[PDB]
Amino acid sequence: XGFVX
Amino acid sequence: GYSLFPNSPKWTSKVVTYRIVSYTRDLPHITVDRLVSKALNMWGKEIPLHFRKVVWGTADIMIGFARGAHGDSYPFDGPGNTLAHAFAPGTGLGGDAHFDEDERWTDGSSLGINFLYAATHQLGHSLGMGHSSDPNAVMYPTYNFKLSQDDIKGIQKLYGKR
Ligand SMILES: [Ca+2]
Ligand SMILES: [Ca+2]
Ligand SMILES: [Zn+2]
Ligand SMILES: [Zn+2]
Repeated sequence: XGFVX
Repeated sequence: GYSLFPNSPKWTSKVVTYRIVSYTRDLPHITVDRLVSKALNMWGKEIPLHFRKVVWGTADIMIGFARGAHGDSYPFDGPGNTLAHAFAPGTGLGGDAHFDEDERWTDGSSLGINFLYAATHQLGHSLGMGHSSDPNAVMYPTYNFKLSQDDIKGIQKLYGKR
């Protein structure tokens, strides 16, 4: 992969 | 061009701590340490943000290699498919950067994903960069280099210029 949480 | 994250999450202190919590058999530990430092400084030289390496406890940016499930809702998936992933700035999982141990990583001297490139991408998300529509950008969504003008414009939009 960018993730929020 | 560049993306941030919704509501522009960012580190709220001028000093951000990072720790490499777990290493890959593919590389010496000190090589992963130096390449992570190099990745952070590629972003850090553009903005009013300093990075501090710690070797114990919980740093802001927790960096490491893992196979399969590793405590977030984003388990790795063995060889191929997902290579790595990283979280927007925030407490806890925020800022953290994970690399799939079921790939091969290189310092450039062997076969593998280029770890400096990959760590610069991931650590971009760790600082609050989303993906770019600009194919020249390190933050372009797909896999010897520098930040693109788009990368620099984005990071300076979020933190201001050094
Ligand atoms: Ca964190
Ligand atoms: Ca994988
Ligand atoms: Zn990404
Ligand atoms: Zn993860």
